[PDB]
Amino acid sequence: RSHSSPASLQLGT
Amino acid sequence: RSHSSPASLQLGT
Amino acid sequence: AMGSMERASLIQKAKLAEQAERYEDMAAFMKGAVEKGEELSCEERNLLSVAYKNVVGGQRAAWRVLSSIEQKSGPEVREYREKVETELQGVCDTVLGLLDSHLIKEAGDAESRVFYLKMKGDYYRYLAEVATGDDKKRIIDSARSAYQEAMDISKKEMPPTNPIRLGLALNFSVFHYEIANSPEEAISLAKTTFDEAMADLHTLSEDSYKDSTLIMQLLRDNLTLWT
Amino acid sequence: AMGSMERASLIQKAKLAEQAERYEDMAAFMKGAVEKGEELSCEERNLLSVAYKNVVGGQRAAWRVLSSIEQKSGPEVREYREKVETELQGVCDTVLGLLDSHLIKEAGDAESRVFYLKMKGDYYRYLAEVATGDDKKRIIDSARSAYQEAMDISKKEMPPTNPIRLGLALNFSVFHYEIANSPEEAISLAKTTFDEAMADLHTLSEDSYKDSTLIMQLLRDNLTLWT
Ligand SMILES: N=C(N)c1cc(-c2ccccc2)c(N)s1
Ligand SMILES: N=C(N)c1cc(-c2ccccc2)c(N)s1
Ligand SMILES: [Cl-]
Ligand SMILES: [Cl-]
Ligand SMILES: [Cl-]
Ligand SMILES: [Cl-]
Ligand SMILES: [Mg+2]
Ligand SMILES: [Mg+2]
Ligand SMILES: [Mg+2]
Ligand SMILES: [Mg+2]
Repeated sequence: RSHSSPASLQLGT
Repeated sequence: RSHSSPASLQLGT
Repeated sequence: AMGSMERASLIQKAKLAEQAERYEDMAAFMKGAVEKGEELSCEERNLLSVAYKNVVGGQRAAWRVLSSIEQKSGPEVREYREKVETELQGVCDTVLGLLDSHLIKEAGDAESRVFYLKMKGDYYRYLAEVATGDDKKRIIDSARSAYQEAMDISKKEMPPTNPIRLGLALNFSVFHYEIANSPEEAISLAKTTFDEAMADLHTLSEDSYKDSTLIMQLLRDNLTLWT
Repeated sequence: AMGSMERASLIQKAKLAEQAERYEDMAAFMKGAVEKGEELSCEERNLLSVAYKNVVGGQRAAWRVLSSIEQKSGPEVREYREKVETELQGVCDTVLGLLDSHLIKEAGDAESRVFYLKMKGDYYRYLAEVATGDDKKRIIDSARSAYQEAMDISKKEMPPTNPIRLGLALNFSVFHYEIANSPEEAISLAKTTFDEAMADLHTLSEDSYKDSTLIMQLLRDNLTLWT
């Protein structure tokens, strides 16, 4: 039910 | 692009 | 892998795998059930078809994405497209092998025999989608032969609203349009199938009417795409 | 299986598998890339995380469906729940083994080390979701230890808007709420993380602002669920 992070945290380096 | 049948064709026997 | 599991336990696990959207596990359970050697009930034939259609569906979608990238273009896209294609061919070969050993030969009632011959046509059709050249010609004729045998039995033994007869006609029309380069045959079959079903809906209960009209709507959606 | 394939070819195939939504194939390619023994770039760490998160995500969803059916209730539901659970534990063990051999020990920069320690916490957290009794206590402490080490490095080495620092804090808060029975610690960490990020957004470019605010919105969505 809680949201965790996506696998990729940001678009770039 | 064309639609084919679902895997199950009807609910029962 | 499934030879030690009870038939009824394989069927129950297939239903659990369906609920969990574990279609590879569902297909392995149903393969094990078929390999017990007994005929399949209606519900069991539905489980077998759902399982394998979902497995090959993921493969078909992945193959289309990879083939598109390959057509747009080192060896890696072709190698990976080939890996997915080989796995897809192996799933189709497995289903065809179950039908040949020995589901079709033991299927005498029209509902079982037509369903299995339709499945034979469908899995040769999925092979034809990824086939090239002369291999493609023989695979296309294998699909066509299975669909035609199913059609001939369905028209003799089933009313024109029967969902199996409708789903067969709907997939044979796809074959004509998408595989055999016969769009006119596809349109004619879809139109005739739709109209003959329309004229027999008056014989059906509310629930049977819903089963038949759902497949009829797919025929209409294709005629809208094709015309 | 991947020892004969070039590192660059494994990375390219991982990207193709992602496009095809072939996450099991993507994870096998990325495991093979890690096993070449070189450190991973930012993009490669993202590919590894995407691949395994999608594989374990399907397992986690299937396990929840089966555990619900088992709780509602022959041995078949428990046996099949156990089969899925064992496969899920094996995926988590594989990821943890990659991190231990030898991604973490070779990761000296904060962005790599924090990302890998966060992943360690996350995969012990997925093990904790299916663990019982005393096994669960040790697995919970392993998750907690990895998250805490990551947190300590992130607060020393990264600004409060850094997406890796935010995603770590967001998963550590999930751990507290869902695994450790510490909802107050979960809420406090989410609130402090959100507020400290808010105060540093003024330093960011338009594109960096979008990266940071996307993770901040997950913190807020959890605080809305939890309060
Ligand atoms: N699990 C499924 N996806 C289906 C099961 C049945 C069924 C057929 C006859 C009797 C009982 C159930 C379908 N029509 S689809
Ligand atoms: N394939 C993906 N899902 C991602 C790739 C990258 C990336 C990171 C740095 C440089 C180039 C790409 C992501 N942030 S997600
Ligand atoms: Cl490959
Ligand atoms: Cl045939
Ligand atoms: Cl099982
Ligand atoms: Cl640790
Ligand atoms: Mg028995
Ligand atoms: Mg129907
Ligand atoms: Mg090399
Ligand atoms: Mg982001």
